[PDB]
This record gives sequence, C-alpha cells and structure tokens, in this order.
Amino acid sequence: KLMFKTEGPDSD
Amino acid sequence: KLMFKTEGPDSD
Amino acid sequence: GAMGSMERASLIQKAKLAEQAERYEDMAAFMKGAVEKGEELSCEERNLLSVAYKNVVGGQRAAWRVLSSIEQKSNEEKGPEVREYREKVETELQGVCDTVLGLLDSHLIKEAGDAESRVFYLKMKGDYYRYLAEVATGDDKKRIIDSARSAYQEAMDISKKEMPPTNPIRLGLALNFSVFHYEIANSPEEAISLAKTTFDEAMADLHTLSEDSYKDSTLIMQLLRDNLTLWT
Amino acid sequence: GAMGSMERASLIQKAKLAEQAERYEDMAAFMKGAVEKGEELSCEERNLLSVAYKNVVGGQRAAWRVLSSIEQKSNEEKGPEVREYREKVETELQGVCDTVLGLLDSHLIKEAGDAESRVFYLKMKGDYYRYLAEVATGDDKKRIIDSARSAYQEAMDISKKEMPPTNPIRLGLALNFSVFHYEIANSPEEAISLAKTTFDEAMADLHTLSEDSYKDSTLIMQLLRDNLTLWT
Ligand SMILES: N=C(N)c1cc2c(Cl)cccc2s1
Ligand SMILES: N=C(N)c1cc2c(Cl)cccc2s1
Ligand SMILES: N=C(N)c1cc2c(Cl)cccc2s1
Ligand SMILES: N=C(N)c1cc2c(Cl)cccc2s1
Ligand SMILES: N=C(N)c1cc2c(Cl)cccc2s1
Ligand SMILES: N=C(N)c1cc2c(Cl)cccc2s1
Ligand SMILES: N=C(N)c1cc2c(Cl)cccc2s1
Ligand SMILES: N=C(N)c1cc2c(Cl)cccc2s1
Ligand SMILES: [Ca+2]
Ligand SMILES: [Ca+2]
Ligand SMILES: [Cl-]
Ligand SMILES: [Cl-]
Ligand SMILES: [Mg+2]
Ligand SMILES: [Mg+2]
Ligand SMILES: [Mg+2]
Ligand SMILES: [Mg+2]
Ligand SMILES: [Mg+2]
Ligand SMILES: [Mg+2]
Ligand SMILES: [Mg+2]
Ligand SMILES: [Mg+2]
Repeated sequence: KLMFKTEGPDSD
Repeated sequence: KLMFKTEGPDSD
Repeated sequence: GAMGSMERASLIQKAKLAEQAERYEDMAAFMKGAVEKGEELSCEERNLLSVAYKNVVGGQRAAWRVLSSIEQKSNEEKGPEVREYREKVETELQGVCDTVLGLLDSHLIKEAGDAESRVFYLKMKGDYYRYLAEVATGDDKKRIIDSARSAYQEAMDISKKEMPPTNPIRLGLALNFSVFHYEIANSPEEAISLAKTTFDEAMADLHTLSEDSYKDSTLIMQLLRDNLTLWT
Repeated sequence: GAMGSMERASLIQKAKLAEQAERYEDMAAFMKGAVEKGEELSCEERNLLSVAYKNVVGGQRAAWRVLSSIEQKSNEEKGPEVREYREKVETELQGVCDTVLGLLDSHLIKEAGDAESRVFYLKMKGDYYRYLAEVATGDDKKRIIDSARSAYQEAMDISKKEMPPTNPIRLGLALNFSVFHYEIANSPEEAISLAKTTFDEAMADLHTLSEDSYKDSTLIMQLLRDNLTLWT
C-alpha cells in the first residue's frame, strides 16, 4: 500500500 | 546442492 | 477434520485467497478439506491441491538441506542440537508427504478414470515418494524409491497411451521422472535418455498447437532443456 | 511450555539454526522458550527474539493487506468467505502480537535496567502495538494507538538521555516512531520533523565512529532518508 521503511527484516 | 528443474512452483 | 463444517465451495474460494496471500499452509489445509468432501476434483482444483502442498513441502525441503549440510560439516560432536532439529524438520516433511499420499490413496487415484486426472495423481504420488526418498537412509529407502518408480511408471504408461507428446501433464511427469532417475535412482543415463526423447517428441508435435497450448508446452520443454544442459 | 524441557543454550543454538533454515516460526518458538527460562537476554539473544517475531508477523501483515484489499474491492456481498479468512489471518496476527507483548510484560521490560536493553524492549512494545493498530477498527483502536505512543515515547526519552545520536537502537527507534506518526497517528508533520532532526543529529556525530559503527549507523540513516524522500 506503500509500506514506509521500518527497522529490521523487511518481511512483509 | 544444485537442485534440477522439476514441475511447478520452485518453492525450495 | 477441522474443515468438516465448511462448504466445499467456501474451501475452494479460501484456497484461492490463501494462494493470493502466499499463505500456502492455509491453502493446503483448505484443499485437504475440499478433498475430504469425497467429490472428484476439477482440473483447477487438482492444480490448487498440487500448488499448495508443493509450496509447503518446498519450504521444508529447503530447510532440511540447510540443516543436513550443517550436520555434515559438524560431523567432519558439538552436541545433539543440529541432529535433533534436522530430525524435527525431517519428521514434519515426512508428515506432509504422508498427508498427500493419504489423500491420493483415500480416494483420489481410485476414482480417477480420465487420463488427465489419473496421470496427474500418479505423478503427485511419484513426487511425494521422491521427497520421502530425498531424506530416507534406513531399511525403507529401497522400498520408498521403488514406490516412487512404480507410481511414475504407471503414470508414464497411461500418458503415452492417452495423451499427445506436448500435453503439459505428460511433459511435467517426464521432467520429474527424469530427475528421479538422475538423483534418486542413480541412473543418469536413463534420466538423459528420458529427457531427450521427451523433448524431441514434443518438438515434433508443436505444429498441432494453438498459441496458448504452444506457450504451455514450450515452458516445460525449457525445463527439460535446462536439465539436459547441466547433465551433458 | 513446549520448550520447558529444553536447555536454554540448546534453544538459542536452535534459534540460530532455524534462522539459517528460514524457519522463522520455529525460531520464534525457540526464542519464546529461551525467554521463559527467566534469565535476562544478551544483546545477541534480544536480536534473535526480534528477528524471529518480525519475520513471523511480517508474513501475517503482508497476507492481511492482500485479504483486506480484496475485501474492500468485494464491498465496492459475494458471501462471507473473504471476511472470514481476513478475520482468521487478523486473529493469528493479533495472537503473535499478544505473545510478544506478554513476553515483554512478563518480565523482559521490568528487569531491563541498561539503556540498550530497556530501549530495545520498549521499541518492540511500540512496534507490536503499532501492528495491532494497523488492523484495529473498534472501541480499542484509540487505546492501542496510545499504548504504542506511550512505549515509543518512554524509549525515546531514555535513548536521548543515555545513548549517542548515532546509536543504531536509538536510530531504529526514531525511524519506527516516525512511521507510527506518519500512518498510525495521522501526524505527518511530526513524522517528518522527527525523521529530519534524527538524521541531522546522527550526521553530526558520525565523525566519532569507527568504520564498523559508521556502517551500522549510516544503514539506518539511509532508511530515514528514504522515508523523507517519499514524505517531502
Ligand atoms: N495456481 C493455480 N491456481 C492454478 C494452476 C493451474 C494450472 Cl497449472 C492448470 C490449470 C488450472 C490451474 S489453477
Ligand atoms: N495463479 C493463478 N491465479 C493462476 C495460475 C494459472 C495457471 Cl499456471 C494456468 C491456468 C490458470 C491459472 S490461474
Ligand atoms: N511418511 C512416510 N514415511 C510414508 C508415508 C506413506 C504413505 Cl501415506 C503410504 C505408503 C507409504 C508411505 S511411507
Ligand atoms: N537430442 C540431443 N542430441 C540433445 C538435445 C539436447 C538439448 Cl535440447 C539440450 C542440451 C543438450 C542436448 S543433446
Ligand atoms: N539476525 C541475527 N542473528 C542478529 C542480529 C543482530 C544485531 Cl542487528 C545486532 C547484534 C547482534 C545480532 S545477532
Ligand atoms: N544473520 C546473522 N547470522 C547475523 C546478523 C548480524 C547482524 Cl545484523 C549484526 C551483528 C551480528 C550478526 S550475526
Ligand atoms: N491482541 C491484542 N489485541 C492485544 C494484546 C495485548 C497485550 Cl498482551 C497487553 C495489553 C494490551 C494488548 S491488546
Ligand atoms: N533537513 C532537511 N531540510 C531535509 C533533509 C532531507 C533528506 Cl535527508 C532527504 C529528503 C528530504 C529532506 S529535507
Ligand atoms: Ca531436498
Ligand atoms: Ca499491515
Ligand atoms: Cl527440536
Ligand atoms: Cl477461515
Ligand atoms: Mg479437515
Ligand atoms: Mg455442502
Ligand atoms: Mg528421521
Ligand atoms: Mg553414457
Ligand atoms: Mg515453551
Ligand atoms: Mg538448564
Ligand atoms: Mg477482527
Ligand atoms: Mg507542513
């Protein structure tokens, strides 16, 4: 949906 | 380990 | 069965949704529930069943090979943990193979009278015995290999009698049986011969196909070519 | 607990193996078992806990968004299946968040006295409330959002008092709190201000770092820059 950068594994 | 091509989703 | 209370049509709809969500464990549980309704599967439903379990067992095979490789390094002990965890993953893989073989034996194969359905199910029976063979080491490994060979052979005999050489089910069968020969049965010459004859007979039948059937056939013919390129 | 009979050291070893095998559900179950031994976690062990559950909840968030998007299309009924299956995935996601918050509350946060541990755990508490907020719609959504904000705020206050502006835990906290502001709290100006101040204060501290600390800091500073590029 446009997920913004958050910490750690980009697992979604 | 070199997995050869088999049918359908390459899920391994 | 946990899916006993859900409508067959709702199980199939939810299998399709799980596939879109990449929820393959859910997809497999929905398709197991659909199979246990006791009605034969359509072509689309057989493909949903196969895709679900192939994805689940795929992740287990990949994890098993990682752990087996670490275990082998670790024996070339540092405690029982690597072996215990490889065994845990192996047992889970074996249970998924057992579940699929149980669905085929109760009662998909016995009611499958059309060549498309019967070859599809016998190929799957071959594949899940082959996944069991990949991790087998005991007094059972010979018998598991023979069970794979037997299922693949019955599927091949029917496919040669009933389907054209470009039939994608026939092609995917021959692909998988050739990989069985190459790395389970230690028969690389059989594997190469099967892959070559299959490729060449399909090539000569492509002229009979529509543009859509031609794409479906040539996609699997490319996998036979990719293996032959590694093997020769 | 199913892991009650396994040695703490064996649970940690197996969490590391599960990570190599990409078996994140196993990795999380091993780390839950390690936490329930009741000993504080090392820095490495806190990272194993966080990586395991982030991977598990990541797959659930991705599946939930796919199903929510189909449900919304499907309401712009064709039966209850899309809603039922979105609810099933949502309930599983909520249970993983509940499990992580339960570990933090019993008793990781209360025994964490060092800034590194306490900020790490309060950031995680923020993150798992934020994952709950992403799917919340009821009389609870305001209270869940406030729980996220409260955990992130306590973590920020400690991090500003106790850690340098380049500390990767401090940076990953500020990154996550800014995304909370932007898309959970509907506070895009707060998000942009936090991301800018955080970026600029880290930039001015980079001169104090070794080459290894500099790589760790600048990797997270790049995520703040990536968000600011989308937001401004
Ligand atoms: N992944 C799927 N949902 C499907 C795959 C196929 C195939 Cl390969 C043939 C006929 C039908 C279908 S449906
Ligand atoms: N992933 C899907 N939704 C589908 C895949 C296929 C294939 Cl592979 C063949 C015929 C039909 C379909 S529908
Ligand atoms: N998990 C296993 N090792 C096996 C499963 C099956 C099944 Cl289900 C039928 C006949 C043989 C076998 S061997
Ligand atoms: N029928 C043959 N003589 C051969 C066919 C192929 C293909 Cl198709 C790829 C690589 C190698 C070979 S050898
Ligand atoms: N993925 C992992 N196993 C680990 C990640 C980290 C990090 Cl990010 C910091 C310190 C230690 C560790 S161990
Ligand atoms: N994936 C792993 N095995 C590791 C990852 C990290 C990180 Cl990210 C930092 C420090 C240590 C480690 S060890
Ligand atoms: N699954 C959920 N909706 C929630 C889990 C928790 C926990 Cl564990 C503590 C306090 C609040 C909440 S709300
Ligand atoms: N402190 C500022 N004025 C800004 C910094 C940035 C960055 Cl770092 C990326 C994109 C946009 C902006 S605006
Ligand atoms: Ca394997
Ligand atoms: Ca989400
Ligand atoms: Cl284990
Ligand atoms: Cl459901
Ligand atoms: Mg059932
Ligand atoms: Mg009915
Ligand atoms: Mg075993
Ligand atoms: Mg020869
Ligand atoms: Mg336990
Ligand atoms: Mg002990
Ligand atoms: Mg709900
Ligand atoms: Mg403004």
